[PDB]
Amino acid sequence: GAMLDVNFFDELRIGLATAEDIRQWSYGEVKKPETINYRTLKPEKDGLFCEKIFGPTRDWECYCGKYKRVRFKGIICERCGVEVTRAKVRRERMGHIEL
Amino acid sequence: VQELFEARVPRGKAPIADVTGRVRLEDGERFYKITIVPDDGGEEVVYDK
Amino acid sequence: GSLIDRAEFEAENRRVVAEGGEPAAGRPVLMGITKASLATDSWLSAASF
Amino acid sequence: RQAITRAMADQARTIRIPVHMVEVINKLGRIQRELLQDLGREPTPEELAKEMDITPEKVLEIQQYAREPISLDQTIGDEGDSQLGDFIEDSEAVVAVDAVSFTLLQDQLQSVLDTLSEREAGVVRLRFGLTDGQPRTLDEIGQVYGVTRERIRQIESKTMSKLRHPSRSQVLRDYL
Amino acid sequence: NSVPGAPNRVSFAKLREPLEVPGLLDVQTDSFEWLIGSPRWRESAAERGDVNPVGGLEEVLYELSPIEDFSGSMSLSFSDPRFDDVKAPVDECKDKDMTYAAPLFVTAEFINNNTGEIKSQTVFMGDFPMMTEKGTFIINGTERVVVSQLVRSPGVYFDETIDKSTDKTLHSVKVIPSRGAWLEFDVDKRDTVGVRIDRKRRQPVTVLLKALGWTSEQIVERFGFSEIMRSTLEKDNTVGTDEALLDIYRKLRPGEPPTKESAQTLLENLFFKEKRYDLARVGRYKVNKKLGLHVGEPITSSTLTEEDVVATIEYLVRLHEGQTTMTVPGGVEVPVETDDIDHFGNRRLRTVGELIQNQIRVGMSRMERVVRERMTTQDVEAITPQTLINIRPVVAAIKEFFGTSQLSQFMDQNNPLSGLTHKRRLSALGPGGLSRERAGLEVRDVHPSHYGRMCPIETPEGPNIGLIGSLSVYARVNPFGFIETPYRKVVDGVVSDEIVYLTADEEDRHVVAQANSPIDADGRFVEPRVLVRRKAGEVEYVPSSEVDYMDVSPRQMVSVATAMIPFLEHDDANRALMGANMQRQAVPLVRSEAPLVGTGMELRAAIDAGDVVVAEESGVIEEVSADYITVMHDNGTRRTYRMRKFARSNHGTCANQCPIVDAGDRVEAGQVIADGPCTDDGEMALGKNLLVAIMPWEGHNYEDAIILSNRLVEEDVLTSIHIEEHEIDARDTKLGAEEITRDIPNISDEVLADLDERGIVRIGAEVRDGDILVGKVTPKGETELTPEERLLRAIFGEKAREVRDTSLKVPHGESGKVIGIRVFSREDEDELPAGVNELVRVYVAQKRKISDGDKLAGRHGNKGVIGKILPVEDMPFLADGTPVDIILNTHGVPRRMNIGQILETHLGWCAHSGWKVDAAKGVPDWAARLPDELLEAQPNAIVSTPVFDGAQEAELQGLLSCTLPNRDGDVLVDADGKAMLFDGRSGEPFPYPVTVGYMYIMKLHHLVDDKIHARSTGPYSMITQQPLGGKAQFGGQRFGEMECWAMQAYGAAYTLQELLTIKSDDTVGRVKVYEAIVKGENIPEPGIPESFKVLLKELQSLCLNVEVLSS
Amino acid sequence: DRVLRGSRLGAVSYETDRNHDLAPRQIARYRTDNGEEFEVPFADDAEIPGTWLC
Amino acid sequence: KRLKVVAAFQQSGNSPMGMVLDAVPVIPPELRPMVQLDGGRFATSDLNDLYRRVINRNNRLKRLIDLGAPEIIVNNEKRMLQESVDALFDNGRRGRPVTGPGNRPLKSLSDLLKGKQGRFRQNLLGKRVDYSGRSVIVVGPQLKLHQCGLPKLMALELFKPFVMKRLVDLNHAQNIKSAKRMVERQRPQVWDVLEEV
Ligand SMILES: C/C(=C\[C@H](C)CCCCC(=O)O)[C@@H]1O[C@@H]2C=C[C@@H]1OC(=O)\C=C/C=C\C=C\[C@H]1O[C@@H]3C[C@H]1O[C@@H](/C=C/C[C@H]1O[C@H](C[C@H](O)[C@H]1C)[C@@H](O)[C@@H](O)/C=C/CC/C=C/C2)[C@@H]3C
Ligand SMILES: [Zn+2]
Repeated sequence: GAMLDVNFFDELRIGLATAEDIRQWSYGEVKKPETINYRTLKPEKDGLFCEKIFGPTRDWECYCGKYKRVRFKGIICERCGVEVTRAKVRRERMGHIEL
Repeated sequence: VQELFEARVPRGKAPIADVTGRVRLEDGERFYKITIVPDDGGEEVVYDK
Repeated sequence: GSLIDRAEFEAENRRVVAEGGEPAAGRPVLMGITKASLATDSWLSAASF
Repeated sequence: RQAITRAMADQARTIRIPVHMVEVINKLGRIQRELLQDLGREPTPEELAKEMDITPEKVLEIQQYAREPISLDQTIGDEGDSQLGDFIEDSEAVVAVDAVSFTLLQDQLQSVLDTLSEREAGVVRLRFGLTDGQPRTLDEIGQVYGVTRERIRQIESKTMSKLRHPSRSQVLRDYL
Repeated sequence: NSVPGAPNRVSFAKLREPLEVPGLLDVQTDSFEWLIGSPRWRESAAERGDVNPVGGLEEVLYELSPIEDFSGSMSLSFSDPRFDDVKAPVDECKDKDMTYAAPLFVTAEFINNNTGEIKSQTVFMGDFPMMTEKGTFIINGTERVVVSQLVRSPGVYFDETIDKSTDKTLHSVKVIPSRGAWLEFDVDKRDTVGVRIDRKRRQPVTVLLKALGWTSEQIVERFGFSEIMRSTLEKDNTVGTDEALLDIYRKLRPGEPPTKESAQTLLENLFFKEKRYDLARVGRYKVNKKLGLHVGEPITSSTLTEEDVVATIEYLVRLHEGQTTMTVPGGVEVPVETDDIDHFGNRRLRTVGELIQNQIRVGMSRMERVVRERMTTQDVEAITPQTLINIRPVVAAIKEFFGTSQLSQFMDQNNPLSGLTHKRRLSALGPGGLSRERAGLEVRDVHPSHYGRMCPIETPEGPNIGLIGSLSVYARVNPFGFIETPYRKVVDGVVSDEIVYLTADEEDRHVVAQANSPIDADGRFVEPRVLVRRKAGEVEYVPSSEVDYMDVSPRQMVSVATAMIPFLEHDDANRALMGANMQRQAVPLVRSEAPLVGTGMELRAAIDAGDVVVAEESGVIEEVSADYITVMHDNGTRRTYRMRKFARSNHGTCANQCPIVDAGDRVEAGQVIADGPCTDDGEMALGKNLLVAIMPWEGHNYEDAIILSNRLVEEDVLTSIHIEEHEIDARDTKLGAEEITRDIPNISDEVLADLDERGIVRIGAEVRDGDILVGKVTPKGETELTPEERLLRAIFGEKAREVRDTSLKVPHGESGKVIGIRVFSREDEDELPAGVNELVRVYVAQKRKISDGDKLAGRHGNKGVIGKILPVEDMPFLADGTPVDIILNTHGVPRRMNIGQILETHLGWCAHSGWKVDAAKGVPDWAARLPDELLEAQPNAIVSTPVFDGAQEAELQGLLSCTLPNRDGDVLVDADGKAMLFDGRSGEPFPYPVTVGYMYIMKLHHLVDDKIHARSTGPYSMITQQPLGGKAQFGGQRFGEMECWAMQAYGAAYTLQELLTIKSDDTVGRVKVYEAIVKGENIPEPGIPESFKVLLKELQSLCLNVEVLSS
Repeated sequence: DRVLRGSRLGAVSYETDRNHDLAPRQIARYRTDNGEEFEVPFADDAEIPGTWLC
Repeated sequence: KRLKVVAAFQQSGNSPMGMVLDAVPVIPPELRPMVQLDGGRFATSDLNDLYRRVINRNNRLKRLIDLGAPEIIVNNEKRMLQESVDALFDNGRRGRPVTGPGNRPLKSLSDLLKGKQGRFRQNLLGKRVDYSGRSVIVVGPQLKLHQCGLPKLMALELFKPFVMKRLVDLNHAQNIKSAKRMVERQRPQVWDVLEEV
């Protein structure tokens, strides 16, 4: 049903989620047990905090700084790979592990 | 009050009658015994413990 | 052995006296309040309790 | 023993440190502990820098890198009912009085810029990038105005001389 | 008496006492001096048990040594603990935040067995913290106090239950050790004695007996009479010792294949090999006294024995037999009865010495495992004890015991009474003790073996009631950890003066008389029938030939702070509890006047709390000032005592110490030489003496409210000084280093006037909430600007100013002067933590008056906030023009059973005006048993009614009848104790006489300025987006579940939608609400909460498909 | 010995959220081995890589 | 008792294959943040250790399978991964709970919901609110029944944006910024505005 939550709801269906739903929710597969670079304090690539998977930390900024304002929005940096948008999508995007 | 709203079986569980009629009282060894004679063709209900 | 509401069960007797008639026999039960609130119709109010 | 030590140095810490820095951290700890046992006094950073033949600022950098993080799910108070994560102020949020002050500042700046003419306000907004994100340069405004950049620059200088008047400054002074 | 600088405080005490009060910090001090092994403890133990002088460290080092390898070819042993001098004195440690300590030294000895070499080295064991003069520890500059703990002692605890199905008695036993395994010999619904070992239930007694190697013949011989034992020996269904051993091994082990050498060693490892089962000397004494095994043998071989196990089974089966006494062969007879777990013969007191010894032992075990590890991997003929020992687990165990453990508490000090009763405190809960949910209803009760060992009145009244109490006055701790109490022994009806300290079991063996029994001034009793206490706490009368013990004094059964309540014997117990709790929360005022009517326990409880400068050695005063006194001793030497002018206590109260001797006087050894925080001429003084009337006045003193005159605000009667500190630290960062400076960006020159050149404030600048204390600036880094900011900076010409300002602003609702600036640095080589460059502390101090809302209380639990401070002239005055000061309420007295306040009021008026009993024709009949020099007293005289032996009611009537006039011929108070007040507001007299007198009230630490709070919009939480909590941050109040239930029950729904969406979680709703309020528009319609969105994401992350549907 | 003031490692700006114009952009269609299709919108002047991590 | 769950799986459009798990999902990082404090000190959120244990053991199992190992090592590694995922979903359910430093059991995913400290009874039903206050009470016997007293030092903080708008409207301040600074300095006209608001 709804996914942008316009406060017009009539049901709330729970259900037992399959692997085909799990790998449909997720944006990128996490594959390394790293969180943050120890020296520059940036989120690591392919870690549990990766900006390609979960979105950017800075508002309308990619990882390599090639696109840094609102005129480049909704695109993906062809070098770094972070979709340039607001930084509040790190609260809503999920990842997954392939066992 | 808490045992009433939770509908547990109580501590001092007093049995009640199940039919009209007279009783067969017994003062047993350390615990009594009560049997109720029905006014119809039924078996007399026994309350032992 | 499944506890269902008096309204929902009696409406299901209305649906089953037609299309081949037999009644599901039921006897009324009295359940405590933790047992009653958990078997509600909403899984959100029950899980929050 | 090599596989055990390498794998422990890789996957011991929540923030991953490369193995050479973990080696110098372990050496620093063993050196400080042995000098404490043989000395009876916990040594100085310059003593440890003397013993490991490095600089004291490198010793302080290593002892700052060696600190492992804390967990947000510990009991802060006397009785255990309060996590640490319930008492950390989120400084990256919105202060919610400066946002509405920013909105009123935009409206006040609109009124002040609209008290001038059309060419001046248009050149100023294109110069400082108000209607759009990117500020147009002097060549861009001379292109969009059908002139040279020198006339644009003279207009810019005259308008900046105009806007420092107290009649156009007494309302905007309290906004900084 | 018998204190050389005492004020003459005349007492109403009728009966002499033999024993003076012992030193109140003796429990703390003597336990620590036991742990160290100090020579004072050495000579005391030589006086009282000279067989074995053993310290705590010596006992731990001797239970550790020797330490060998598995082969037994090399051994490392320990010897001779020995301390050094302390590294820094007390005040320097409190200044520079160092911990008061001293190093440990140990003579270690490594012995090789084959060739044979001993190696003696002096291993530095660690830095050991040392106790101060007053029984407090200093950790990191703070001051700490270790609280004692109550636990149940090891031994055997036989006890019975009913089964409520067959209604037969099912006895049991729990052989609970210290650091071991358990074992229980129950009796089931049948008669098969179950031997559940380590909580693995089955296997009747023949399993353990033939497992021990006992044959059926010997089982028949020792257990022949018992029908239960012969029924189990027929229902054993197992013959053979190995047949029992395989069952024991397969049930206790399971998951390991049995063999005939493992079961041979498993049982001998569990209960006899002392490396895994060591019930202590307490447990050995308890078991050998319970069963009667050995009597005169000294306590050694701290593990069990098969003799003790079969004695336990024999005692259990004779207890179920219903016998009276049993003699096990080989020992003296003993009575056969069940045991209690709340009797004070079974609850020992783990004090501070045993508490530190436990942590040292648990550090030494982890050191021992490392030492015995590296005694093999290191090469032989190459090791040394300096290379063997790693002292890091011992020093970490000590550090983790003192810092951050719930029995090592931060010492509170708002008055010396609260310091003194923060020590001497018994708590039943802690590490190794029961929690508050495991706390049953039975453990909170007052067992009748608490008489004189623990106070029944003084306890907290929250959820922790009964679990925390305090020691009594004369009580003393046993060597084993029990609690001893004195008793005067009476021989043949002749009360002697020998004093015998008795624990609970011996207190049960004899009978014990009453304190205020009528002795005939010879040792003989007046009446033949005396009240007495029997064995089980029964209270009977008795012929006086049977009485063999007598109490030392009344007030023996009561604590320190409860013995400071006058007329305790008239109050209730709950209001006395509230009075004893609220007596210690008093604040120190500026004047601190001594109370008129008190008990005798102010002088001793003040000079024993250590917060009064006491002259160590006698002599004459050379020089006094407000800082230092130099006495001149009898032989040449002098001695400076430094005062403490305005030190900050541990809770923000003042700690003044003014001197009370002049420059010519002669002091003796022990004389009080300077007052403390809450003292006046040596004794305690927690408040002021205030005139009070007991009428209800116009609803302002309604339902426990108190009104006051304006004279207390004017003359500074009630005024405390509070001192707070603020702390900031300039440290390094990633982008650079923060600096403390005057140049703060985007700031005016108006706030930069009070700041001096190095950035911090001057001394004496009166500050308000929001002013700059320390001017600190951070390197901001690189940020992009908004175009409005860019063109505004272009318009005014001002630069970027690339460093961000983060100063130390004084928080909301605080003011006062600035006392002192203690600023550390790195360049001046101070011990700063790693990464810090400059530490600085600023001390702000305010002088709070009294105010409506502040909490006041008397000494009988009559609390109440200040309702309204009246002016002086609209306050009901007497017939002399004297206005009253406070006005209490009538309706709170008779329904709370605390008329001790009315008796204290009457006797206070008598003590203020002063009396003269006219014995012109003989001493009158009321005062025939009064002492001399109480027939007359001067005005403003002090008196002292002790706790349970004081001023009688008839003597109060007689004193109140003859009450000599003020200045004119004017007896303002008649014989009832009442006066005819005039209404200060209307003008007419009140038509009925009203009780007046001089009460004593104290100002508690519940002031308004620490409670009033508000919030418009402050900070927010991190994970969820709710506002924060508490007055320390800005924070908002909690609108919990029950208030949501009330808002639902009103039918008011829109307010619930408000408070649950657009004030807490609507992240885009809050700023729209603020903008709509400021611009003046209607409030917008709310949206969904972020906490619900977080709930949805967690449910999606638990592999649960949650799809929200439109239709 | 300070105040608990946290900050996530990242800055929050606020500019004009306008959707009426953006930069022009292409869409590349990437394909894995197991019959999957993916769309990644790159910009117009962008060297589209021949492989991609999907 | 069996027909309950069998008819539950039969009636709906559900499949029983989702009780085993072939792909674990990851919660977003802003609900388990790594926030740095003032002064470089960092704070994890206690789920990163469980996630890192699962990631470590999964990578090691993949390497063991591709390397070619005897059955003992691979079976022990698979039971290790199974125990790690079970500890992630509910720590302390089966066997010993996974403890971190200081012998404290880690806060798993189910512990964000269970008991009193969960989302339900702590943050969903009752929240901290704004525009609030707290103080001690006294008896006010001159008031009428519908009235209450209020300290002005507290009502000045409750009614701050109302009084900000009102004293901007009466030309006592040029804009909202100087009005807020005027409230913070508590100038002697803000009470005369406070009575009206
Ligand atoms: C609940 C508790 C202690 C409470 C925090 C304080 C006492 C509660 C009783 C009461 O409500 O009055 C238990 O205390 C210990 C074992 C575990 C428990 O601690 C707990 O589980 C809770 C905390 C354990 C260690 C805390 C260390 C730090 O917490 C803060 C700083 C450090 O120490 C604490 C200092 C407490 C001193 C208190 O002292 C009391 C008055 C005030 O409540 C406090 C000033 C005085 O009445 C004093 O006489 C009472 C002392 C308690 C007796 C010893 C009990 C054993 C302060 C609160
Ligand atoms: Zn990039």
